[PDB]
Amino acid sequence: RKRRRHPSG
Amino acid sequence: PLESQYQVGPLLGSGGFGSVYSGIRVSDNLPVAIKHVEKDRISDWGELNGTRVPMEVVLLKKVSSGFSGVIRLLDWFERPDSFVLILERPEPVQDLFDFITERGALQEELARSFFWQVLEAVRHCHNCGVLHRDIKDENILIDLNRGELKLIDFGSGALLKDTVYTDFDGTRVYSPPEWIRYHRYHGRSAAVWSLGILLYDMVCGDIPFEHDEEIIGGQVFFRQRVSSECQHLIRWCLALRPSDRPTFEEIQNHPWMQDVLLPQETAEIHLH
Ligand SMILES: O=C(O)c1c[nH]c2ccc(Br)cc12
Repeated sequence: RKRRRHPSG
Repeated sequence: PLESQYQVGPLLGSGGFGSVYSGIRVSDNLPVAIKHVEKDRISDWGELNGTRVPMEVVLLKKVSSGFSGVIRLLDWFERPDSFVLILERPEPVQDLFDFITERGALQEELARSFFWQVLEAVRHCHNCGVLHRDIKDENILIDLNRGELKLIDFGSGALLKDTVYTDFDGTRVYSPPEWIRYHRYHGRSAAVWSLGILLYDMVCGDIPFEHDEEIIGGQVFFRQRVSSECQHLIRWCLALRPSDRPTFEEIQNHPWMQDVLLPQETAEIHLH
């Protein structure tokens, strides 16, 4: 299952 | 001058937080991180002497009093089109996102230690009048030798207040359902929601929700074996109604949180 970072700012 | 005080090394990363380089303070070889923020991207501004600085600088100064689980701002500079922030750099270090990717779901004893230290760090921020607004594994550094966690990237933060927030630039998949639904939230209860997301992340190996419909739906499916006590704490932090969420005191008094490891024990048992 694809784990990913998520952007902020 | 900035160029003579610090030896600049490789880029560590870049993103919404700006560009961050490894560095060394020339005067004593202290490892530092050198963070560059473009002025044109700074939404919220503050004053110190009334010098107009990014809010991030104001928040870092408010929390950088003493020793804590928060990244320490050592110095800062203004340039024509940017600010430069000097942060203390742990070594060796790994951020908690990469740690969980490589390790998978964390044993509950290790999640308890990590989660406890994050709670203590967030309490420290709130005690200092600072709301981080972007608590997530990516914004937590692990000092692998000391077993200490450090909160980073205050660039989405705000002065803590008791009235409603109607702006938000943190990470959407850690944001609470009242933000998704109404573009309104209060600081402490929204922080507790993101902490519930973080704790699920630690004990299951990834966050529970990716889509708005999951955030607001109010169902927490556990994809890993997780103790009944931990599941209860997670589901309590992820209460749909903000007033149904625990306070920081209730989190730290929860049965799942008792008998936490010391930082050095955590390093010796789980990190070295
Ligand atoms: O590497 C990165 O992306 C970082 C972003 N903010 C930071 C603060 C201190 C340190 Br060390 C590293 C970073």
